Amino acid sequence: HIDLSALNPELVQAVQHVVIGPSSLIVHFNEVIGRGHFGCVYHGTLLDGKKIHCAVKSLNRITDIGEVSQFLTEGIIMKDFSHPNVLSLLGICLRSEGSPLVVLPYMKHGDLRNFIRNHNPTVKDLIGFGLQVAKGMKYLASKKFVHRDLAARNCMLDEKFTVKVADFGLARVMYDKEYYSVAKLPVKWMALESLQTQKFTTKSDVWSFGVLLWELMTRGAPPYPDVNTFDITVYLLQGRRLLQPEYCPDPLYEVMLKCWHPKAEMRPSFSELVSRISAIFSTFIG
Ligand SMILES: COc1cc2c(Oc3ccc(NC(=O)C4(C(=O)Nc5ccc(F)cc5)CC4)cc3F)ccnc2cc1OCCCN1CCOCC1
Repeated sequence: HIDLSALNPELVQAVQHVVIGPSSLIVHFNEVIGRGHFGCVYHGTLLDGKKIHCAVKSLNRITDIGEVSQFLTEGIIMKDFSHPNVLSLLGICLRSEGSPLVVLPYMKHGDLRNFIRNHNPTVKDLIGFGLQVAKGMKYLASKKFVHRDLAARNCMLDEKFTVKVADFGLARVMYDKEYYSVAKLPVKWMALESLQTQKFTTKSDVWSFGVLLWELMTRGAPPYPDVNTFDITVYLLQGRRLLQPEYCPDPLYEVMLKCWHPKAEMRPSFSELVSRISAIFSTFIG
């Protein structure tokens, strides 16, 4: 029962250009994919009559203008992302009654963190996943887009094992709650300057990317498990970094240390990371 007239008109216009008519979408409400504090994800079918399997993102409540606007804004930020390693938007379904729905292509293997924690990807496969993230990030950084929450939990994996960089945003699943701490920030993925200023850049996405490579090489271990969330800045400032994983090649560990350079301006670009990781990947048989 949303009132579009009370929302930002430029936002509503943007939503209308990617609109999905309520009749083209079948939402299977009994087929829940995920549940969170602010939103839920269901299986869906989008209709030449060809059926497209999709994921349908909804808000739990439609009473707050700020939450509704943020929800639509999240969907709109995605509309022009067109890259094999970035999650795309199928459209937004505005209904007469209930939450607007953000429609995403269905990702067979779910999120990358759950995938690597579950299958037996080789070390080359895991490095390949990192290279795919770096390509998706090289594309976003070229559009001057700052992610702010790069982590394996925000990367999706389709049926061809193609990694799609994404952000659950308001559809954040309840199991992910421990990784965010008081605004709720993903402190164990954040760069030192961002922990101190709460300001984000492509260079702070690079720090997060190094943490994501560590997640990959450990097959989804939680980073800094013995550090209290509010003490991470003190821990890092003692002169510490995540340790080299057993199956992490030395050149890949060196790349991680470069991603965590204390000076943001000295961290490698995503363009350099794609180049460096392509080379390391190529050394493995498969
Ligand atoms: C939780 O499980 C799943 C969630 C899925 C899904 O969820 C979302 C992901 C991202 C967004 N993002 C968004 O809503 C937004 C976004 O992504 N923006 C954005 C931001 C930055 C960027 F670079 C790109 C995109 C906020 C708009 C929204 C979603 F609803 C979308 C598609 N397929 C999914 C499949 C899932 O499991 C499949 C079943 C897996 N099983 C296999 C067998 O056993 C294991 C489990």
